[PDB]
Amino acid sequence: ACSDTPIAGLVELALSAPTFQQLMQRAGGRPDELTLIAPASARLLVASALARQGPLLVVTATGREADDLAAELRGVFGDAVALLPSWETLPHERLSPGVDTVGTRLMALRRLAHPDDAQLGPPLGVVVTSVRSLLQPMTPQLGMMEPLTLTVGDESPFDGVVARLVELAYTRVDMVGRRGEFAVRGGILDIFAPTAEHPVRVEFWGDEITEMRMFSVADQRSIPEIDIHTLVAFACRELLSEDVRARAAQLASDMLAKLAEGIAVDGMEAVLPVLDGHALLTDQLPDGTPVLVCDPEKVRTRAADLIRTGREFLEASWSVSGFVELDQVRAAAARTGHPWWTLSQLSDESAIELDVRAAPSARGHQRDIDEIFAMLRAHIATGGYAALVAPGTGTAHRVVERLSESDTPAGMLDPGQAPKPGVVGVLQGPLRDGVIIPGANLVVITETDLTGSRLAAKRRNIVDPLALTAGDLVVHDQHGIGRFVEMVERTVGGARREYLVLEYASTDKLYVPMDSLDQLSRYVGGQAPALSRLGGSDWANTKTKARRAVREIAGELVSLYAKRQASPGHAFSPDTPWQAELEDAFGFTETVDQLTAIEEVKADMEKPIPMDRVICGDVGYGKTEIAVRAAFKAVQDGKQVAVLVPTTLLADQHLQTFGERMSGFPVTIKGLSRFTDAAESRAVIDGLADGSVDIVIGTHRLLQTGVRWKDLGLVVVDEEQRFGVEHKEHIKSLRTHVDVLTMSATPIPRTLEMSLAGIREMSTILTPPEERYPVLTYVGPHDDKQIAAALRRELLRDGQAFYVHNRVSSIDAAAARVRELVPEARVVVAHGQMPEDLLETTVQRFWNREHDILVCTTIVETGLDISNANTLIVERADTFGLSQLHQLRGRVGRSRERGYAYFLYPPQVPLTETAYDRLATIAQNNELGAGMAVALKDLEIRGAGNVLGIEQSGHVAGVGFDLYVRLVGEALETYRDAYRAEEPKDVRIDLPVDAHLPPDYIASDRLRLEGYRRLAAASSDREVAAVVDELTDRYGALPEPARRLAAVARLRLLCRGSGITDVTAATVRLSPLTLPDSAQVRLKRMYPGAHYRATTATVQVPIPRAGGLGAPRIRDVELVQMVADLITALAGK
Repeated sequence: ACSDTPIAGLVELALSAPTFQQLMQRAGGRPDELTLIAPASARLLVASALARQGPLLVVTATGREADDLAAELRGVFGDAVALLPSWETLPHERLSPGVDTVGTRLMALRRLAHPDDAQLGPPLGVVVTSVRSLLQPMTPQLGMMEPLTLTVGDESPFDGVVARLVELAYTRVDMVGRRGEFAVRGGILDIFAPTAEHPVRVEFWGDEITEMRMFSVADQRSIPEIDIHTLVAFACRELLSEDVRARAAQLASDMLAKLAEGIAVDGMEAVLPVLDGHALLTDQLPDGTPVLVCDPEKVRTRAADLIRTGREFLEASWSVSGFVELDQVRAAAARTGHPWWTLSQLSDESAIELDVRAAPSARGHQRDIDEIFAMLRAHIATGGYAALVAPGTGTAHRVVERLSESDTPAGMLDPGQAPKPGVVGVLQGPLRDGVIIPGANLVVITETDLTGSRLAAKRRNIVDPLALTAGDLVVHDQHGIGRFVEMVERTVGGARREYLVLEYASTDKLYVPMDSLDQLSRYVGGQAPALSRLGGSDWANTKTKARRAVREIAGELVSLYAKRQASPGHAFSPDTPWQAELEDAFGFTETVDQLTAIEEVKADMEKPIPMDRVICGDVGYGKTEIAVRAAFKAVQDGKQVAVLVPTTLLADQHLQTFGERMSGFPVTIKGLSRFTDAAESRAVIDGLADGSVDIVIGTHRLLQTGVRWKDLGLVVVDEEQRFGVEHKEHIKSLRTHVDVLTMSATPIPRTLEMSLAGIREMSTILTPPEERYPVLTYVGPHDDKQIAAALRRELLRDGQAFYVHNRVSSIDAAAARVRELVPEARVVVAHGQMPEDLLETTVQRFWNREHDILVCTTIVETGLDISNANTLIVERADTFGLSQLHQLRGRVGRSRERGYAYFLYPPQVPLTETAYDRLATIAQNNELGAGMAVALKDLEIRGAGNVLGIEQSGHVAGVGFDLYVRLVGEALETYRDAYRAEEPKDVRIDLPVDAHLPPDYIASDRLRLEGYRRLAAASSDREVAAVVDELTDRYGALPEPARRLAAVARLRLLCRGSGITDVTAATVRLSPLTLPDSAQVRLKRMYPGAHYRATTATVQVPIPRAGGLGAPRIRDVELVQMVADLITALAGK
């Protein structure tokens, strides 16, 4: 059928087998009891047998066991089956669960009560969830809870719409950062529904909606690709009318107290039982629908585990139950008209055994696959039906190439059709493990049955709100270092003019206007105060003695461009036909903003010129995956590659990632780490020479002397910063003759990416925020239960955890202190003072699941990417700068597994409220906003710095980082334009005009400075008239006070384009721009009253009065276009 149900063709065939027919026949009368004993590898069509007959809810053991099944049902039943997301936090945990998890659940519950009302989607047929939602004492008023539907033609009032948003647990913010937020512009509304991949911008005209259009949180700009006209945004919590406020104060203290008030606080979810009506899920299911149960011996145990965690968390909350029993919840199934069906793979003669059996499973060794391809190569001979299922179309086509290579007929199938009678009609599908049904002579083998073991990047165009906290420190170009105090307004003459005040050392104040924000930036160099430059004539010396200092970095960085352009090299052939068969192992839809990272890195390879490209990203994987795509093209042209890493752990992480991905393609991928014994070295090195090792991945061992590649074609270096000094040069002597591919994690500002775009082509990738699942942050006193009670949670799903402790004198002692809390777990110490041999050993055990908890220091937590350690705990978070935390919890929640983060402070020693501003900031609007974003802007130190040369600590403290990397930029631009075979000064304008960003247009302060900056830095009207295209997209049509602000901006450009410094005034006078008698008299008829001086020009001009005798003045608008005309007339335009 429709391509969205690809696997339905294969399943409808298997279901035709009689073993399901009777199973469908027996489960056709809705028997109040049932018992089936079939292999667990076939949970999908067991439901797909009961599903279309009886619309049912299925229960999986874990959440992952629900998702893997929920896709196996969506692939056949399209969107008729919806996943019911299990929760994340325990009912009495102080962490509100994920907003997406809440809404995605609310969406499901309203589909139940209104399946025929397809206001959002088709009627639900099947539901999937773990037990943890089945035991949820849900307040039943959800399917009867109305969301806030909107439509373009609506008449909904402004202040009423927000009044329901704020009632639906929506957090007002400056700018929309995450799901569950919203902001109000002037008559324009920005909200973020939790069930959408993108937020929206519903535009109002009084009480009539003018427009609805999504927008990308990255740059907060809209997108025109998809136009929508209606929205549905369920609440973010499972509870807050005026009814419960009384039920809060009448009964942690501030929580219910603020709950009684209009102050919603985190952790409200722990007050659901107090605020009856324990309507279980069977009391929310539609009338007369059964419940399928998988692995009872698991869910039973799983039920107990969820139960004990409850009391384990309640008694943890008593530091200043949970789910109902399974049998009682079961007692309502046959009490509310709901059968109870059992599934199990354990042998049984009492129940109904199904004739379906398991399927083979090869792990890596192709020899076993020959014993599987032959099984395919024989069952089809007896007219048998068979088709290999795979997740990726590119891989599915490889199977056709791989089966025919093994002397076996094959062929890709149309999505939604059964396998052909005789051929292997390979079909893309999300099935996990193969299954064989003799009831139709049918055999299906998923690609996982060979791998045994089983998400893209994005480009950059972002914003920068000038968050300036009082007492901060900034660099002013023409003046020098400063100390920031406050943002002053001044209504002098009816017209506003906002300013910024800076404090100096001594002629002590300085109001920087809004036409000079491009000349300000933070200070990062000294990491400590320096001489606050006084307004005088010594700071300029510090500048002039710095421009000369950049020559070494000027000549060197521009030299590599000369050498690379001189030395030609192998231009790689275009994309091998095999390329678009590895790149499509995932059924996901590619993003035309992730392609541009490869086509950038590809075309650079495709030139005869070598490649000098750099990737600076935080994702860790999405850029790592880019390597395998490039390294695949290279060896396809017959040119072995080399991959460099600074940690032997990284050599193994990548090698497994490479091997798993490059499994099924003939490319040798041997590796060279420290723990690869020398008996394996001599096989690698020699294998490198004879052209057998197609791909080598190794530590600094690959740099030492006695190595040689047979015409190495591609070098990939990962996180150059960790590499040693003398190793950092042996790669500098390597970028000249081979297409190196540098990749780092230091975040680079958007200056370098364009400041040096001809020299070193750098690129910055970042996982788009609307696609990252945030980490549930907690901030509380240092309790020895809440830690341990949290530890066992992550430990339940066989995950690990980071327990950081900086002060190296206690970490050894504070290590065992953990074990007394959790002795059942495994803990290890790790820090920088550990020698080389011990550290990469202790860490390598960690990645191989020989341990459960890592007592690391702030360093080792960073630079360690673990696909399972989704739990962070931080003792004494009061001693940590705001930035490090953002790096710290970045390591948790990278994969699909949602991650937590526990920040702790001493028990009864009250922390400074300044530090309270720290730990509150990390709790509220974390990923971006006012506070934390100001930190990662200061992250330009390593970003702008360590990406090029290093921090010359003596030549920065006094100029600051931002001014350093900005200085070599034009210094390189001087060297760029130099070989071909001083810019004008600043202009000051003071006109009686209303040119300001009014607060009623831009409510916030920082969001107002960016527009002031983003417009005062534009270099051409094309750029000036461009920010307007952004402002109306974000805040609405420019009011007349702003149109003048745009007007004077162009007037500056025309003035600068004509050599003008001061245009001052009823006597409009301009700069010393001199005039010849040719035009010096041309002004007569043009403007009579004026006059001019040949030496000190200062062209004086009178103001025009319209009308007759009443003597007004020409309107503000009519003025600027006049001044923008006489300038054009003088020079001639």
